Amino acid sequence: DRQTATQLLKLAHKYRPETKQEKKQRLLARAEKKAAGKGDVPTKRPPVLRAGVNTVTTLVENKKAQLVVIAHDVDPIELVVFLPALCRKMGVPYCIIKGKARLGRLVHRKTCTTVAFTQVNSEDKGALAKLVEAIRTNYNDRYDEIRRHWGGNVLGPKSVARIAKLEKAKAKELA
Amino acid sequence: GAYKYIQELWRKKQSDVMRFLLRVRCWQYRQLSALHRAPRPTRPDKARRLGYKAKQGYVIYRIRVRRGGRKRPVPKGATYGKPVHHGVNQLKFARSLQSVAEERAGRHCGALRVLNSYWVGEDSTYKFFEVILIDPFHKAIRRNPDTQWITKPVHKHREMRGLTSAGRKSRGLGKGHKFHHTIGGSRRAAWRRRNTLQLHRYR
Amino acid sequence: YPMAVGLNKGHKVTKNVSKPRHSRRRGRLTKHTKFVRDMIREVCGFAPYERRAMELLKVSKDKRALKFIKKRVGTHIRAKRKREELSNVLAAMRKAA
Amino acid sequence: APSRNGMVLKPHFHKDWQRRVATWFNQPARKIRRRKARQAKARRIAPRPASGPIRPIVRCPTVRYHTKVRAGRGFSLEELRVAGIHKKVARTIGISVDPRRRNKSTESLQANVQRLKEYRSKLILFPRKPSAPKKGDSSAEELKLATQLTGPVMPVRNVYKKEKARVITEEEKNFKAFASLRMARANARLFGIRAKRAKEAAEQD
RNA sequence: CGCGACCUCAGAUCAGACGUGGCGACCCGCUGAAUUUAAGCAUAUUAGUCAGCGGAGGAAAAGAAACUAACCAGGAUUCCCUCAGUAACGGCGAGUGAACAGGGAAGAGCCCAGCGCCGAAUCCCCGCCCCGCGGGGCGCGGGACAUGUGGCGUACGGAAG
RNA sequence: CGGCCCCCGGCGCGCGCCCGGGUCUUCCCGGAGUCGGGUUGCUUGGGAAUGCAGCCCAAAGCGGGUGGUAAACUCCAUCU
Ligand SMILES: [Mg+2]
Ligand SMILES: [Mg+2]
Ligand SMILES: [Mg+2]
Repeated sequence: DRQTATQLLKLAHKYRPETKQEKKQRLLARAEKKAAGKGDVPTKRPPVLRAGVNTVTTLVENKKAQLVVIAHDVDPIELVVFLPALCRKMGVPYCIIKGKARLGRLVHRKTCTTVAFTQVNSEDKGALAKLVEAIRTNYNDRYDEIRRHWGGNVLGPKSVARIAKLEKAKAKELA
Repeated sequence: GAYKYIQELWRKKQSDVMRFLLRVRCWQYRQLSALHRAPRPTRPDKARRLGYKAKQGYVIYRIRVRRGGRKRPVPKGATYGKPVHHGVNQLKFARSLQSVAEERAGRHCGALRVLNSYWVGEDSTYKFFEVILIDPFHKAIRRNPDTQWITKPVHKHREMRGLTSAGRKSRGLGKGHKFHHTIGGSRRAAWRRRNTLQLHRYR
Repeated sequence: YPMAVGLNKGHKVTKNVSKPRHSRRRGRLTKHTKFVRDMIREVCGFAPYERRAMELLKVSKDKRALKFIKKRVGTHIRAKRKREELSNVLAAMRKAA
Repeated sequence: APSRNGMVLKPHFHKDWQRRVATWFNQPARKIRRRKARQAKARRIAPRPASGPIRPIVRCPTVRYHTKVRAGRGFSLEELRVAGIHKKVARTIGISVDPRRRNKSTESLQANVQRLKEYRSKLILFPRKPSAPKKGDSSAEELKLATQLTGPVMPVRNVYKKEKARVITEEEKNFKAFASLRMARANARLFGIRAKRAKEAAEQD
């Protein structure tokens, strides 16, 4: 639902990946201070979110990811269909978001089909841990039932209306 | 990580998931043209194990081929020869259908060079193949010296000569005791060497 | 007393023992790949010929069950390895319950 | 069409054979052509030897030929490994490498290893500008010739043993006969059968 | 109802490129007879040749083993001499008929997808410049491609840390 | 043989790129409507089917292919 998905993108917004504009200056600030002080470790932890099906699958089956946002409208759906079944087995929480265009704008691209959460900030772990029980209630714990749930198979409205009109005639037959 | 799962999921194409989306789109493919330019590969693992990369210059076409063997194009089934040549209706066309499918893809686009292709659905009448093509004159292809081989002019129209892995299966060549009907060069290059009279000068 | 014909044949030379050529270790299971194929037989399922096979292999008999896999998958030597891996699905479904 | 006592013949001239005829009138014209493809290659290279790299000692297959020694393709990894030289450095030394060859004998393994160390001790390299790692002074006093011929260390050299003279002793003029062939020839073919009758008396109880 | 994204697609005398046809001796992919021979004729032979059709190049095709072998084992392809008119095929008739060792010519090997690893570390296009001839860039700033995966180290002779 | 004019392959100043090898330990390791089987045509010396092609069925992972008489059992060889 969109209230959780807006809270999720609020959390993922400050973990935005590096763009080529800020990649120019980030290699400057590393190099101007190394030219001035030679820092042995200036930044111990730059945190970021990963992107890409082929990168996420490496993180889940190594159990390095902490929450796997997964998209909805992948055109060859077999690119993604294994991944909910796999996050159950490695126990990583996953959530299906609406629209692969919208999480593609997080990573400054068009479509990106998956992102992952590995190292959140420890002061903002408490926002990631807030909605993660709201998520693995809905996806991981329900896996015995969401694997059973068939889809489709409803007739069209011009043909289910004549179903109801036969049932009302059967309802008018009895009383 | 991803593509090993996509491979193994594809290799079971009778299970209820996979035989659904192999025919929810075999319908969708059937409604289009005989050949149609796909914007992106419909199975990106199998394209890239056949030589595809996702950059400017490569292009996929899915094209359609009508299934079945060939009928001998002869008026009223009258072939006018000895009775071993009354073969109107059991004739089988010794080159493959995928090699036919690559052939009428690189024929429409003669500015394009063809690498190879793969299978994306079959109905009872039509059979659908995605054919991958390469523009020899784009600078992402004309640089990158591990790609410069195809822009070298001996590779003009590779399937009309039978050079791709779909098409080279029909020539019957390879090493072995099972394949030395073509043990020099090609099939008729063996025949010319077996049937030449090699009379020397002092004989 | 070495000789050319018989049961101890040939010029008697000494063996060079060595670690085998690497391409001969080709179809091993390599446990990570065992994980991938076993993760995918529960997202995807069984083929329609082999769900009909295990409904003979639990009740009807096995000899008519192998003669069924003899016909659909090709050879005899492929039909037994398919049959004993269906009986191990049928054991893990029933006998681990 | 036949006649008196002669041969019955199958000439294969029932096919249009005048089109596929190959007459060798250019064959002196090509023998003087591929001499020039060797001479203008030999001076083209270097003082590096003509007729290419060094080949192994290789014994032929197929019982008719298994008693002789042939030059092979490449020395291979097992034989390169013991000699100490790297598998990709070996072909700029002048040593051909055939990685698909196997060693399953040890006598022929050590033969090509002895061959390959013998080569390197009669090889002189040229450092570019004279630093010379693993190489010494002036180049073997200008290397005693320039360029070799048709094989470096005479690659066939099919050699046999002397085995001069013995005295015919007892147990040697007594035993190892024709009968030892015929009995060993029979024991190879009655081997699987007699091990089947042996199972039959084991299930006899 | 409007707006934004993305996917699928359109249009244009868009900017910049490309393909077409010829020649066809040799070469590559298919298609393909009959005369003739068998003293007749159907299977066979002629012949996978003639004609038909499509693609190239200065050569093409092949080519680094899902090989040959069966013993003391050879080691990509192509060409020659043999094997050999032989094993085999065939109204077992007419006829047809390869290969492996062996001797030579020539000799040269390699790369990717995948599995992981590196903050996409990669490419195209435009603009002004370092500074240049006969124009191609490594250097600078913008627009795209690209995570549905570009680039690096890697390929079964093992590889990586 | 000489003299003329142009064109070409390769020594040395300035760009560009630049840690390999051995031993051990740990981890990685592969191409699917494909192989294969059926049947049906063609082809081949290839014969209980050498090759190819259609249609149907359709894999495995100490697996797979080959080992020239169909099959079951087994061992070994060889290739990937
Ligand atoms: Mg594009
Ligand atoms: Mg003569
Ligand atoms: Mg030309």
